[PDB]
Amino acid sequence: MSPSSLLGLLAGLQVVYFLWTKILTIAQNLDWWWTSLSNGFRWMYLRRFIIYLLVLLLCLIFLLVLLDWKALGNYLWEWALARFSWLNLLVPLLQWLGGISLIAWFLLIWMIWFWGPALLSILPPFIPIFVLFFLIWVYI
Amino acid sequence: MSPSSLLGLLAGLQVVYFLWTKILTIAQNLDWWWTSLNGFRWMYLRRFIIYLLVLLLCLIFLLVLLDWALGNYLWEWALARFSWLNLLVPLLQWLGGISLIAWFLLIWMIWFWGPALLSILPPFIPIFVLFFLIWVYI
Repeated sequence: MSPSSLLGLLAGLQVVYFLWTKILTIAQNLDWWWTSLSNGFRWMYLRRFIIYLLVLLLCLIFLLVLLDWKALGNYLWEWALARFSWLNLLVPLLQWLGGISLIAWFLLIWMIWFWGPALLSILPPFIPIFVLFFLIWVYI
Repeated sequence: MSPSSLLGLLAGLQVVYFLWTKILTIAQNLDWWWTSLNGFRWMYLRRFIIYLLVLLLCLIFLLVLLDWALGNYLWEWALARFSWLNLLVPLLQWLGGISLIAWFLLIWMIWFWGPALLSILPPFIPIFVLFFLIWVYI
């Protein structure tokens, strides 16, 4: 048997472990990089494997999201029967998120970016302001 | 609106607090996750990634509610890709038959041994592969 079967199987395996060690080395760096921003080795593999699962899921999801845009709104309209008071507040926002949309993409994303550090710093005083806003929403 | 509904709302106020702190707990879990397996600048971004994972996770859980139909619907469209996979699902079903408890047995032993085996595995692969190849050389 061996000459055909071995030749075909070894060629396929050879590529696969080369890609797998490439995939591992992609992940090895990636995983480091994320933590770098800041049973353990079995966890380091398992964490990566979980990351590969997230990547797998994200590939499927990324494809699914592309392919609807290429059904979400209609499923969101079933949720709109539950949501409808909060969805009436979303209807004006969907007038800004379409309306100002091109302008807001450039302008707002930069303005808010340094506002992102401002949000982190403001968040703690904003929690009492959000409680005040909630008391106003209960009042009127 | 009754005082008993207010006592339930107060448990909801610990749910608010529990939600905020739940974000930070995820980070804490991860921190040993890495260490087993200025700081705003990194910490902040890392909690955003947690947010994205939480959202994603919720979307995945919601897809499981749509399912438990969705699985079959996609799995049918995937047949458009399946060459081997049609034959391979039954093969995985050979272990599938070793089902209710015995899947869990397989998983549990695979973890429990698995680290030791994974060290052993490159040492073991030469003799292991040699043995199967010898059974084909026979």
